[PDB]
Amino acid sequence: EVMLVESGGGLVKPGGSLKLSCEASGFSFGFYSLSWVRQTPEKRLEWVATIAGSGVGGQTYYPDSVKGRFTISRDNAKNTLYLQMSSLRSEDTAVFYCARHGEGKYGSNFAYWGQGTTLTVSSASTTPPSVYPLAPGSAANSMVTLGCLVKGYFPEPVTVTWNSGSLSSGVHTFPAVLQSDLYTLSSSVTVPSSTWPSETVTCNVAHPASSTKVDKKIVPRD
Amino acid sequence: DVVLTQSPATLSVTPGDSVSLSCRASQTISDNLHWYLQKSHESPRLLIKYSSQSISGIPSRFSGSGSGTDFTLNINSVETEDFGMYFCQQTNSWPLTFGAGTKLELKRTDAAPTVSIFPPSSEQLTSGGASVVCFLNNFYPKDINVKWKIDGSERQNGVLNSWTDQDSKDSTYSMSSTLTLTKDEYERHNSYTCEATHKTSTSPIVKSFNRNE
Amino acid sequence: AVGLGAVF
Repeated sequence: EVMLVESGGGLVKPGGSLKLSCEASGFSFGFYSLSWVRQTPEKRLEWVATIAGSGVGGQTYYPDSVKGRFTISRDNAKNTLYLQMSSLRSEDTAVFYCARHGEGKYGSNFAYWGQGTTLTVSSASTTPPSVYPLAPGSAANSMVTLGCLVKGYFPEPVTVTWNSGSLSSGVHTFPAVLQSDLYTLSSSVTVPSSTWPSETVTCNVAHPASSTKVDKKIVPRD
Repeated sequence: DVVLTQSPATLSVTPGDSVSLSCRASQTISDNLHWYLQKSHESPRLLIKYSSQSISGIPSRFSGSGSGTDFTLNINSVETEDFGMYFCQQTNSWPLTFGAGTKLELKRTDAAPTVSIFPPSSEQLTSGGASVVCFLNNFYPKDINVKWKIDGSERQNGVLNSWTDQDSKDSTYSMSSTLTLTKDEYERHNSYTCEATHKTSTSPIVKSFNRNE
Repeated sequence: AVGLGAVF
């Protein structure tokens, strides 16, 4: 099996530098051309850099948007592809994929893609979330919907579970919305009315960037 | 640079239908045009290379054609596992460029939303803010309108909405809508309402609470 | 046409 495994992504301030790696296996590494391609938060795919294979000429290629800032290189003995990025920009923020090209005359396409590593470039401050319970109005069915509001955090991601994973069906975690440089998301869970409030329902929120975990038990309002 | 224009941007189809996705190049690119499918939470996957060449492991229902500037990806009898984003990409000249993608979404029977409204938490109020949250869950089709009302009067400012991706189990959509006010404004009014309009009902679904309850 | 295909 062709394996391409990227690493190195992280949160960097603008003007900073970061090196990505892609470890490959399952094919004769040195013969193939390899590229980096990124996917922006808008889901656009953008080619970032290419290094040609051994019978292709070995040269490097870059779009104007990264020329002078990024350097692609390879260590064939290690089966590893590198991307050294410098002078980073907020517009560089993306999931970065390593990709392997094909063979022969009909082989300039991307044939295989990695799993991606995430780069976020921002001058906004890392900010932990506030976690607020969503319980129905005191005056409000066989099923009850509860939730948690996770407000004012940066950067993405946060993860939300319910009762440490024992409530899995009936959960919706909504995509975060950005405003004034902070994210807010919500999560809903729907359970039988006989299970709440007689049994506890807790949202477990994790924000790794700020080393934060919050457990918020949802209690009925007065 | 070669600009690739993909049409349509989004398309909903019932499994078993057939589709034709268009990719048009701003200048001629011979047959140097490739197609990828990216499913949710996954990396892109090569479907067709050099306009029409098949890829081992890809089902025969995928077919490509075209040369010059106008290219087509046919999917004949779309299967559940085929829904996702379809990108084209050219290798005729540097820089390598991609189309913006066609999102193929699954058409199913209509489903009305389950609507729930939630008051600000006392925790949030201690911080000077007040968010009122409305969940509109498991509906189809995706088009829906939410109107917020305070004491029965429409409010447009301070609303933020978020839609989920199409559900992997039941192919419905869900939306969350949050109205954020100051605590002092929140406490100057009585009732808060979210009104959902959806093609499944002539009348909107109304959910409210008030602060005298 | 950019000619990136592997040759052996």
